[PDB]
Amino acid sequence: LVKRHKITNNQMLLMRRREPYKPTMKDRQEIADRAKLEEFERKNADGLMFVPEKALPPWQKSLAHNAKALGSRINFRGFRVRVADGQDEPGFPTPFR
Amino acid sequence: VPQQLKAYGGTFSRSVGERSNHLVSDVVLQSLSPSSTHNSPLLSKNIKTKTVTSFEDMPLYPELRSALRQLRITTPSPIQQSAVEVIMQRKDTVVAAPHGEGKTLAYLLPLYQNMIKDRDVYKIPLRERRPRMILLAPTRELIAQLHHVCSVLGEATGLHAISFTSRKRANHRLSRLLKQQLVDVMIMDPKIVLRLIRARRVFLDDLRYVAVDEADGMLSSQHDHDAVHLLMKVQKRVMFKHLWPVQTQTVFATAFITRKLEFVVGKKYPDAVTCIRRQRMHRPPGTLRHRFLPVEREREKMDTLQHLLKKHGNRPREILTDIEEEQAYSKPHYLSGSLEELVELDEMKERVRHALEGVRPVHWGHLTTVAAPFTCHVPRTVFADGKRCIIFTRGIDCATAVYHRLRGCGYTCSLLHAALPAAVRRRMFADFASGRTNILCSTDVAARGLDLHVDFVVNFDMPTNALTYLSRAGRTARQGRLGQVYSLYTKRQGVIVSAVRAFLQKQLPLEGISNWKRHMMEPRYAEWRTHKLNAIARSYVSLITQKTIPAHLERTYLRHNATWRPLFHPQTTGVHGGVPPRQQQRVMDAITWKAVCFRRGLLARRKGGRAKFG
Amino acid sequence: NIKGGVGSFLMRRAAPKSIRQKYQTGPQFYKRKFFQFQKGHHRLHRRISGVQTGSPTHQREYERFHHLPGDVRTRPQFDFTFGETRADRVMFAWRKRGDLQLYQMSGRGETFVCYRCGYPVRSQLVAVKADNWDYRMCYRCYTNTVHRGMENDT
RNA sequence: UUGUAUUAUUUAUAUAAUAGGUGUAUUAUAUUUAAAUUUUAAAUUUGUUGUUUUAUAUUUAGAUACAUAUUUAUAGAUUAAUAUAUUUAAAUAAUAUUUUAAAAUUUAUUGAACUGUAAUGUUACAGUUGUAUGUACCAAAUAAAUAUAGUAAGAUUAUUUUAGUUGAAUUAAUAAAUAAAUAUUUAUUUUUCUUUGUAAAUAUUAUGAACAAUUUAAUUAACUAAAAUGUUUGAAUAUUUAUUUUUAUAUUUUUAGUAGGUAAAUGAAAAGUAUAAAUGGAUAUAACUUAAUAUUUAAUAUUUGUUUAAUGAAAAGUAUUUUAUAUUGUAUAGUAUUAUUAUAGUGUAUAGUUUUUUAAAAAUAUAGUUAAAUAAAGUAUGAAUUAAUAUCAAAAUUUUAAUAAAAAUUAAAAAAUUAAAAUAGGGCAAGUCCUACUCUCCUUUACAAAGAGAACAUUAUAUGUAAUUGUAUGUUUGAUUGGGGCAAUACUAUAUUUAUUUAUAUAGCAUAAGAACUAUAUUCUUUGAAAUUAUAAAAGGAGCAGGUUAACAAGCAUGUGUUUCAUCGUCUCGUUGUAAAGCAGAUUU
Ligand SMILES: Nc1ncnc2c1ncn2[C@@H]1O[C@H](COP(=O)(O)OP(=O)(O)O)[C@@H](O)[C@H]1O
Ligand SMILES: [Mg+2]
Ligand SMILES: [Zn+2]
Repeated sequence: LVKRHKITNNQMLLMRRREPYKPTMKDRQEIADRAKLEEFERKNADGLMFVPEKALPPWQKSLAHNAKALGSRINFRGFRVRVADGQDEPGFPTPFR
Repeated sequence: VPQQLKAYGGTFSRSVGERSNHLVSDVVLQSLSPSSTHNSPLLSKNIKTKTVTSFEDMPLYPELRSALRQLRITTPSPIQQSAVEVIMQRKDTVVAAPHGEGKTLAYLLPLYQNMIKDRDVYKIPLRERRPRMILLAPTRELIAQLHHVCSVLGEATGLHAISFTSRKRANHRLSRLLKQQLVDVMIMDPKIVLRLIRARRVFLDDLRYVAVDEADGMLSSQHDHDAVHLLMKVQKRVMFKHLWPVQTQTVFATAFITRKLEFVVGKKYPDAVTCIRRQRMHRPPGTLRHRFLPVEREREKMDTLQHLLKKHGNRPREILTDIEEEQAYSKPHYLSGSLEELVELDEMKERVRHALEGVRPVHWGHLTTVAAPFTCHVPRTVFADGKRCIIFTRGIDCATAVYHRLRGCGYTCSLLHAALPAAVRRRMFADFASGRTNILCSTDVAARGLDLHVDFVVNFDMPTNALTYLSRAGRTARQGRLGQVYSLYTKRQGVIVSAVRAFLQKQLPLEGISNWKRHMMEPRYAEWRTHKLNAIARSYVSLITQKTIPAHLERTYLRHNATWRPLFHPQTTGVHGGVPPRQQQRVMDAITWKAVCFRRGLLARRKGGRAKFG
Repeated sequence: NIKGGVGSFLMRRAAPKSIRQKYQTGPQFYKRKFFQFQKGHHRLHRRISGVQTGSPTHQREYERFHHLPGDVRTRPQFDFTFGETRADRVMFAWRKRGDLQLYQMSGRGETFVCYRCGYPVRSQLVAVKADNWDYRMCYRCYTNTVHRGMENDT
């Protein structure tokens, strides 16, 4: 059904849209998409930070830890396991790289 | 007895947004009608159709003008007219053209102009592993063709372009190439480009141009979305702020525009211009003839193929002895000839080329030209009487089977499919291109954007979708060269062949077609409603104009010939005949009362005036 | 036999069989293929309606269609009410605007087909071409033709 | 019943003086100062209707997702696996899930008094079925059952409300920020003149357009009042060129007062939740599926008992034969009736063996040209279909979304009785024609699959296999289970070759023990040609759909001869139109 509303004057009777100052559905989608794109670009303004092992999502953290388990128990620098699930290479130099 | 009132007996299609809602994008085309374009995320925003009708009007460097003079290009195709302006304006662009309007030049020449501008005016330096332009193409043959078309431009303009494919030591060879020669353009598969990026053999620091030659396949799952991932990496690079501002632009050349391509481009590059001519989009050229040959059984297909080859002049070598048969099966038999010999059988040379290739003037809006010589990495070094042919099969096994069968029969054939080793594949393609073999048995490998001289295309297995069929058809019907496509079909492809035949007969686009009879028969409720409204209006017009009816019949005539009567629940028409069950309930109540009375009377008559007693 | 399958809805795109029909460049002489009616109508005919606000002694019938522009706002040249009741029921006739002449009848409405729009039209205003009643024309296209100046060229 | 066994629970429509006139009296509808307003509801219809269906009325019957978790009390993850476990919570609870209705099918059983055969009214044969039919719906009948009730439909009980968007979303299928819409619950005080509905969790989500054109541009409202909207002069008249006459104010929606929580959809009792016990409205509410009752049709149809010429069984009735007149028993059928109507076996011929109103007419049924009888109203009795409906819809005109007594304008429509089908009501998207597809049906060489059987192994009944056959039966036009791209020999380096830049190989790598969870960095452990046919095969009344403004047409005929289509020509000749605004068949209700 249509959401009826308590009126405060005949202007509300003549009114069709409850919020005239609000963009229509298509303009809302356009504005939301533009805002999300701008926020994403602002987030990505800096390079892709190479987060450590402990900061990876739950489905990569344990795999990386198991891959590098032996090196953790036997400590010697220069040991890196070339896992597959790690973060993808960005392609350009970054401040964190 | 069961029901005596129906509005629409058949059932409508579940599809809502389009005719082919259920089909995947990479199997069906997308309707380009404005009604669909309105909801489309790409075709609605920006579409460029105005044209500049001369390269002289186009701002081009003398180097580019000399390059196109060498290529023999003198008049711009409408696609080039529409696309050069926007690519020079440096906007992400989607060029569409019906398989042979010059998309390669359309998206290459402006990009080379921009690269020259960057190198000279802006003086952007050239680094070792940071190329200016990345060009993407699916097949190795297309990669080589693009490498040739880019090498001519590079030799003309001082730029450098490389290309790489699968080899023995792929990693070593590619790394050696990168170490040795710094490059401006790299034509390579997106998979290899991603390999290089992940192994940080190449960098996007100085990359400014991305070009895709087959956007449909590249952005579809048919190629693993490698191009999509590469483009997302490019977008990340553009977003990156600490490096010098590079407004990387993407060009997508696509003979088809599908749901996948349009959605990807619309949702990633919102400010993407589109260059399409809906009137000639998704249709074969006008200089292409079609012949759909039915076969009683799959066995007759080989005989039909032999008949077609003999008719077009690829006569076999008659075998009459065991040694001859053995050598025919074992060793290849290349053809030989020369231009002078063919003539007996450089304006004069160009005229001979026109006559041999069937070139005819290309009739555009208000100007005409003649198709330029093909752009392939293997020139036609050998000429033979027989007409060039290409036979597309269902798969690798069918391709090799047809190849061996023709060789045994006596024809000279080449084979092309992925499973062949690198050397054999190169040799086969080189043979066919140079003309030492006038018949090429292949699969869809060669159907994706190859500029090669083929007089006709045989489909040894009729395609089930418009995409592959139209690509194979366009392989032969170039700018203005005459082309012919035969298609050997069976009972299985009846629906698709009938649909394509009707569409080609009345010259309307193959926007949605399939091999499923239910899909091609059942309408979509709103479309059926529109057609029914038009039909009712036409019937009303005919009744008004021709017939005159009395007052006591006006009501019935208008009800049954001039009124639009909407269905009850189109989603359940297959169950309730498109009529309310309540009205159906009343109708069946009355009819059942009448039928019960009639049955009682009939029983009385048959038993002697009394049913129980008789 | 290899029996295929193709829906009529697919072929309906090419229903027009001429430039005039496909691209509506000229008057549609009972050969219009595609019609655009209102979203709620069921009888599928255009309506050129009038309004009455009093008896004939205060509002003449031709004044009913006074909300529409064109010749209808001018007093008709010929009135056929006082004398007799013509069989066709035409009660008013306007001055010939070229070879076209406009008539108004005292009936609920005659559902004719106009050769310019091509749509069935139900109204009392009918424009006839060079006195030939076989070619009727609705008031909308009559007014448009007069405005464009194509009175003698339709 | 050694507690009306106990405890709770439920419960009937037999029954009837009710009033002698508040509104009008030339026609529009409750509130009496006269006017104005007024002329169904629910579901269906997503092209939102004028489509579709239901409702006579009274009373009653009638449908289930737990709106809430107080001390004993203690709750991780994680790998394919081994294993690893640096490292923050919590109210352990389950049982449910509208309602009516599928052509149903399944199990078990009966029926040959009807009907259809064979036998000579009776006997025998019956639902993988006997001979069109098998006891007044033949996909029979009886008994049991709640099938994917879903991708049929309908119904669905609680007024006075207190917060966001009203046409978006749409990419199948390898390393890509994000579906949106609606609803429910919930979250964030970031600075700039003003203003601004962003986000999360959760539930659901086919209401469905074909062309052309253009485009990197175009049914809602608290009351009172207020209130701003709305027929001549580039001609005419005239004579042989001259005349004529070419702003306002005001009327219906830019406001207050008063009511009154707040910006609209999750019922209310302190009286069995009893200590309460003589004056508790505990008024706490389903317009259409149930049951009963009262009406309309209805002053109705129907009924109407003044005249008789003639069977002696039995199945069949059981209607109280007072004592009807060896043992046992005498009268009063069937079709739902005291009905169309003799049940006839035998058998006989003069028993008068005894219930059919009414004072006309229409209509209806019977009854000396050519190829006149019978059935009335009225007295009396008294059904049935039907029934949303206000005391009702004269008529015309005009119009609105399909008949539109729906709307508006205009106009003027008396009451009763009889007759008359003119309109509406009384099931109907149908008829013909052309195309297309499918079904039924036929056939066999392929597919599945029966059952049955032959043969085989082991020693007249079986077990184990079963390639034949049947083809009863079910199928037999969605091929992306494809194609492409990936090709050990990383790294640094060298050499040769090259279809005018490909191709190929190789030199370098052992070993090393004190600082204690550890630092984006590396392409090295080794795939280079699957020489199609799966998909059972095929032929020509009914069903669905389209078109009816057909289909075809750089043609036709056998290189040549020839315009297309049509206007009702002519005995080859030729006029006219046309190049589509042209040409098949149909054009009926
Ligand atoms: N203005 C032009 N004039 C003549 N030929 C052209 C022109 N533009 C491109 N071509 C030629 O026409 C052929 C097809 O060009 P191509 O770009 O490969 O087709 P596609 O657009 O499908 O990729 C090629 O031989 C090409 O050289
Ligand atoms: Mg191309
Ligand atoms: Zn018109």
